Amino acid sequence: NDPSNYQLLIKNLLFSPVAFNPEQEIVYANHRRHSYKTFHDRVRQFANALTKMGVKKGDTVAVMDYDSHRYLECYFAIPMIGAKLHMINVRLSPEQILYTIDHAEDDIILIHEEFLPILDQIKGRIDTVTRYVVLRDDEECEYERLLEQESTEYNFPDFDENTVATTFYTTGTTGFPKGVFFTHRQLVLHTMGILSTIGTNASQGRLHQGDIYMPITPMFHVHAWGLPYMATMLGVKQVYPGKYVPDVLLNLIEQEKVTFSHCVPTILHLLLSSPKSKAMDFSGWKVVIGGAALPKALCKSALERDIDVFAGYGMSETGPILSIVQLTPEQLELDVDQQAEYRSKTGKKVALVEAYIVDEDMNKLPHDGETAGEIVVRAPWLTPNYYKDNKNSKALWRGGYLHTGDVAHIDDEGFIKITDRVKDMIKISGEWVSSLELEDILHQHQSVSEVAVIGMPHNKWGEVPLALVTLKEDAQVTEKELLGFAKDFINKGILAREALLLKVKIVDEIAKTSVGKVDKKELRKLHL
Amino acid sequence: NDPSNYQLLIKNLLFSPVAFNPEQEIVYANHRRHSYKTFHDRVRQFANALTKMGVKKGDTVAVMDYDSHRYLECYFAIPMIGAKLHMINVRLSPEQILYTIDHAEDDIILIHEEFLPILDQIKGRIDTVTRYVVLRDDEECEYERLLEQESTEYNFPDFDENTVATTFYTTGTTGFPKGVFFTHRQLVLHTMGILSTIGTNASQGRLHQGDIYMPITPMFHVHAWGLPYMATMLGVKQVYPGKYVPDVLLNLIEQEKVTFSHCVPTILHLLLSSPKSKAMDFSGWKVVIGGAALPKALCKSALERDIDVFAGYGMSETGPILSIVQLTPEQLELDVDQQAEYRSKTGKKVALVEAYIVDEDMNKLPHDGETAGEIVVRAPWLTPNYYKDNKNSKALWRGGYLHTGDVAHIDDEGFIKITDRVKDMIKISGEWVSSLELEDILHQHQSVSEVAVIGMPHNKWGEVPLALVTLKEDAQVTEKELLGFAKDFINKGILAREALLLKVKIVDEIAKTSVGKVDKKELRKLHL
Amino acid sequence: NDPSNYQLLIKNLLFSPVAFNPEQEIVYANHRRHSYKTFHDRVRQFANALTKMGVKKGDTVAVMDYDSHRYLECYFAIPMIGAKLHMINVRLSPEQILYTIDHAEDDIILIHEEFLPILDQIKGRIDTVTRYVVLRDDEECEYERLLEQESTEYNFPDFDENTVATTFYTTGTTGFPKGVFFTHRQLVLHTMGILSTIGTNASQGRLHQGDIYMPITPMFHVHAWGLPYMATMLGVKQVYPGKYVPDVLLNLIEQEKVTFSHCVPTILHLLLSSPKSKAMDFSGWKVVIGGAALPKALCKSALERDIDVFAGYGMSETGPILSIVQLTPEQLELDVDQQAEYRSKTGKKVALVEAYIVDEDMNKLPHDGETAGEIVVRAPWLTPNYYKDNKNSKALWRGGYLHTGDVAHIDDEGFIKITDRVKDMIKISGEWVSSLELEDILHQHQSVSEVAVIGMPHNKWGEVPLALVTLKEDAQVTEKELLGFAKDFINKGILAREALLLKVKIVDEIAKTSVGKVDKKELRKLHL
Ligand SMILES: CCCCCCCC/C=C\CCCCCCCC(=O)O
Ligand SMILES: CCCCCCCC/C=C\CCCCCCCC(=O)O
Ligand SMILES: CCCCCCCC/C=C\CCCCCCCC(=O)O
Repeated sequence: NDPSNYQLLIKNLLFSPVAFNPEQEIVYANHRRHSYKTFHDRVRQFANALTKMGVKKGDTVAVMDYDSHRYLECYFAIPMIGAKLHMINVRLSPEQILYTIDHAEDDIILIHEEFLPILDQIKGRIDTVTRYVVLRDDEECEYERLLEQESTEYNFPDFDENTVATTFYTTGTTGFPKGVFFTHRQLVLHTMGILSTIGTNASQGRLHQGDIYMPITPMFHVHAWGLPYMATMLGVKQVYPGKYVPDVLLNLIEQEKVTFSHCVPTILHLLLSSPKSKAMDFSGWKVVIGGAALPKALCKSALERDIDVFAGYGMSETGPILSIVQLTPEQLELDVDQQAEYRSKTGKKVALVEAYIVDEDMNKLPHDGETAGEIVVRAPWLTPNYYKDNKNSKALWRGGYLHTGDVAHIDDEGFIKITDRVKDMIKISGEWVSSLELEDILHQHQSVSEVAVIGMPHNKWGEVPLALVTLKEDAQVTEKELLGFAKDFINKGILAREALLLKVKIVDEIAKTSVGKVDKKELRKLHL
Repeated sequence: NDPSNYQLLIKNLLFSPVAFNPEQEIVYANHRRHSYKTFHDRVRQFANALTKMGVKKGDTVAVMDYDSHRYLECYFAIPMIGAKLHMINVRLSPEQILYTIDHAEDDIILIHEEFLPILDQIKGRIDTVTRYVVLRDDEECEYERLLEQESTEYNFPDFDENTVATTFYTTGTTGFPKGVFFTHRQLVLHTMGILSTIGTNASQGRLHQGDIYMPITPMFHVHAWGLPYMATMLGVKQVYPGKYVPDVLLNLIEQEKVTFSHCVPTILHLLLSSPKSKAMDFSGWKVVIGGAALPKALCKSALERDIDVFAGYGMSETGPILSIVQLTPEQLELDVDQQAEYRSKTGKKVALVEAYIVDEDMNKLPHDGETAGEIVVRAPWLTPNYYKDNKNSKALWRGGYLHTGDVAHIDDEGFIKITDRVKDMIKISGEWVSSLELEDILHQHQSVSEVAVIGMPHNKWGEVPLALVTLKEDAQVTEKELLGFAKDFINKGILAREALLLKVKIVDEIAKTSVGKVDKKELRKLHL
Repeated sequence: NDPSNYQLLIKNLLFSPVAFNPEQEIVYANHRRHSYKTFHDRVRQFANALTKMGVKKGDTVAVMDYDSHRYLECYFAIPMIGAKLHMINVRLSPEQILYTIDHAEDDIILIHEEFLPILDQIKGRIDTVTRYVVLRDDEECEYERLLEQESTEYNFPDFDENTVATTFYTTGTTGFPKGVFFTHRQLVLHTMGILSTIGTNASQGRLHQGDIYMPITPMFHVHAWGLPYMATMLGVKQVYPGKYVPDVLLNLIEQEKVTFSHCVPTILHLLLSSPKSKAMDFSGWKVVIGGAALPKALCKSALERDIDVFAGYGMSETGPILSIVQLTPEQLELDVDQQAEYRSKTGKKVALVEAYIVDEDMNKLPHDGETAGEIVVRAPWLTPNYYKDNKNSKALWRGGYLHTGDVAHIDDEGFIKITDRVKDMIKISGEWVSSLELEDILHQHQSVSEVAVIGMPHNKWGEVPLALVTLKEDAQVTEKELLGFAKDFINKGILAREALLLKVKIVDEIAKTSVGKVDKKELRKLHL
């Protein structure tokens, strides 16, 4: 190694941070508190313990627990040693978890006690794993016992910045989960690009060195949006809640004085509706809602409590952060409604992101605010391919750009608004129509609980619209009324307003995926 | 090139910035104003004009003018084409300028009209340069004429991120100027590391997207501390003053509402003493004084006008930025005096900087706040060596660290305070004493104008102190009185307070370098 | 390519065979007959059809049907083009079939009509396959239609002999099926090594150029033991039965005068028990029983009909053929019983096979006829590793030898007799005992239908024996009687004859794998 040749490694985020206070605190909710000095000591102890277990440079260590100090220590100790960190989506079915464990070829597994029953259905079909480390919360944690017998001194190696650091296996539509991976250089660049793009905001949505961080994202998904790295680089106080409960998170916010966090719309809705929330001070909090498509009504309800709500976009192949809503001081003067419409957009692209919209032939459509197409991006922190995949990898990076899979339009100003998914487009004859805009119109009815819209083939206009609706409790309206409910609107293309092809049907129960996302593929299977 | 393999290039700072407003302004003081859209068009036009002139990838283009929009366009167009940008220190002697021109082997030269007389002494000894482009301010600029006949469309090439981008030839003690160079990757990393480290400040010293930038640094020195790149990445309004005049800078500050700038202590003293400054509002301005050793009295005088003054450290081999003073909100409550003492320090190291202090054997002395040693650093933006140099390059990177040449001590908190230079240490017997702390003590006298302290060899205690002083107008005190003036103090090592070895001498005139820095090498030559 | 440098390719088996008669016949049972000239023409036509479909050198084509002329044409046309041939085990569960299809990344799929329902559960989760070719038997086959429109001329390419030719995904104990692959060189060497080792037999078990071949092995398992290649190299008449039915195979044997075949003990038992078999002439037939552990009583019953029965050993990682029973003329004089005992052995190793037996430390135990150990082999036709596997691949080739997984002893003469599996050994205290020898002893009882023996942990003697038995119809004997039934025998180690640790249990139904092999892993799960 040439000392004059600098490698961008994860250890430089921890030992060469923006700020470091040895008496700043790390809090595991109502369980444990220590300082940054103790946190560094524990990272070195964990490196020693891993080295004793026989974890070499190329090895893979799989982690399975909640949000805690242990996960934060794994986010650092494992990559610095040179090993790979495999975050396991504990919400997948045990068959898919077994598939990802086999595909990644883990050597050690750190599994929380509460997830032991899952392992009891899978353990007989695992070959690569040689050690199971059972994580507990009170006193009998094997992780704590392993730490306790190791020294707080360790000389972290210097290797190439292109060595892989993390993998986490997103599940999309392929049939088997696809493994995405990142390197030390990519994570370091992601932390500094996002800190530079949104830490430099004028006044509204900025993360600074006086914030108190607390994740409300599962932290095995996408590195928790890269936020633990950014928060530890800034040397801010961090609070970890463990298992998400709406009324324990509210207590943590009130008592630890959390100012910055991030979640998905469902958790935000659960928090704002909780009985204790009504008697709480929220006007210091800056939640980031980047899970999926922040609704405007939820944004309006969160704005009336004086919460800095804004949306972001990421994809789990992309770092994930690609775009963030940032409001100019001219826009910070509008009323709630216009602000709600601005804050719920996909947002403008962050530093070092290209973000074009193309058609099926990669033609780079104009940014006029109306024309829709699929977003293709280039960024310093994208996965080159899928792990152990060839054809899907080629379909991902087709034409020299990473294909996101979302259909959106971009304003002249730069604001992006995702309209639909590429696979959910209705190919009626010779035009493309979003199926998302139809679902919410049916959702506006007083006797519908959930709407899923798919497309059935039809000889002359190709695949046409078809709506599957589940009615509410003690509500019974025939499909004829529902057909006329949507016909009341105007301003649609093709035949008048697209009326005679709806063919709405009433469904007792709608198939959902393991996580809870509506499964529009098997819906096509059982309806076709 | 692999599209999935991202290269960190300068064109990504311009076309993938943090923010971009096409109607944001670039102002050349009282001469010209255009917008960011026009600025991008002019960058493409300049790329076209350079391509027509025959500037290939490896070529070098030398620039010689003041701070203007033209220099900002050269900071971008030349590196993107692939060529090298050579900034010429217009304050060196024409012999040294000729040496640097010959050493760099420039092909084109862009020289301002006012610097033409300098060229008239040098032009007969230049072989490599084939074109001279004369820059003017009113209407007959050849740069403007070259731009006017070129199209605003250009496809900038994609090359390796390790291609050299800039060189500027620092002059130290070697005898000939030494050429330092940086690459695209290093400049991109410098812009994002500094933006992340000081844009994320809580409240005090932060550069954000609502600032108005105006350099007061020569902009050929060290890339103007990297600040034009950071300011154009943030998409802020920029004001360029041209030739520094104290009362034109004040008018620019008042009228364009500048909030962020950077200079050296002499310019700040000249501004604060100007008659028009007294009737001006300064409480929105955040000058950064990182030239050399911000005095505490100047800091105190600037703090009473409510100016956010803070210091930084750089070296012209180092990017340059290495450390910045950043105050915690606990420290933003002290009175002026304690704040003056905090703001005039060298400061804490920025993100991704290592910054140890070692002895002559590279032993990494402790950080106790008292022990002094030479600072050695590792950072992503340091020159690997000197251009076309071998032995000096080896002396620079000795022991795997870049040697700065400054002697400082570091607190436990992290604050650095530079005490002296390595070459100016007095090697009295077996201990090292700073010669800087003695000079200011003599400066406190009422009849001394300037003090320079060097060291004469002496058999038993080695090199010993020796002070050369120039008296004021109509002041005549013999060296005996001056010897007793310093003896009044206490708390020094060695023989009592170091009294019998001063041997102060009175000098009519003190030799100064070309820029204006006291020349302690020839002072030794004429006194030894 | 150097013409003087010979590459061992599969096309040389077809175009440079031992013998070639253009009027020799290929028979698809009661469906089709053509000659070897037509067969060569059809191979060239299929090469043309595959080239039109866009199958390049690296592509994979997956085949799913019965034993037919189409499978024989796929055994040649696909490898010669350079593509990979993926044989799909149609007897696995559709989940495992989907896993193997995804893992192999097939481009085309040739699937028989009868296997279409299986595809109906899997098709929605397949991404790589772009064409489905439906095979039928009467007139509407898409394979026949694709052939009919292509020319019978094709120039087969010359490539490296180390290019992969076939893959078929064995399923063992890992939890997911493991993919094994072979090259052109390995298949050519396998065909010539086996032809040289058993074609040169003195009189008994020899395949010569006057035989009539007919497979009774699924032909997707292990290349049908490499026998179609050997039979087409010799240019003999070949009969393909399609779907195995006991009374259609007997008709084929009687009418086409088949002399050489190969099956597994179950099919041989089904044939010898069929009502039509009793009135048939069998004294020209040379079935090879190499499926799993030819029983001695079945061998004795097949010997009384004057059938040349002998056993072979293979493993699906090994070519497969490793050993064959070959009788010297001295041994061809013993009565049925001694001949039955000789013919049911694993046999002596074939040409170019090493075949040691080692212990757990790879110590190469002696060949005394009593000492047992695991067989480790070296041969020219073994898979280097598992496809896309690292740790299992290392466990397979541990110590420089391929580990078979079987425990056997070898006589001084050279005869091998497999006693058990490595994973099924009972680790009673400090000795290893085969669990297979116990099962047949219990099977000798008049009121037991099937016995499975596993091992339960026990503190002082480690894992101990445990027998699970299912009783016959209208038979009810308690476990106490069964315990005494086995105690009647003698000559066993450890405690007397291993009596007090049996702990036999009665089970209503025993878990079986997908193919029909007893699942001793889940039996441990539900009993432990
Ligand atoms: C101050 C900067 C810190 C905040 C950065 C913004 C947080 C990122 C929010 C938007 C990106 C959304 C990422 C999640 C999408 C992937 C889906 C998932 O893994 O759950
Ligand atoms: C918001 C960040 C922008 C401000 C960054 C701080 C500016 C840098 C000031 C301290 C570094 C001093 C660099 C000059 C030292 C080299 C000497 C020279 O070339 O003149
Ligand atoms: C004249 C030589 C032709 C006969 C060669 C002998 C045939 C091979 C018989 C013994 C090998 C058994 C191979 C099957 C074991 C693998 C299991 C399977 O795939 O079904």
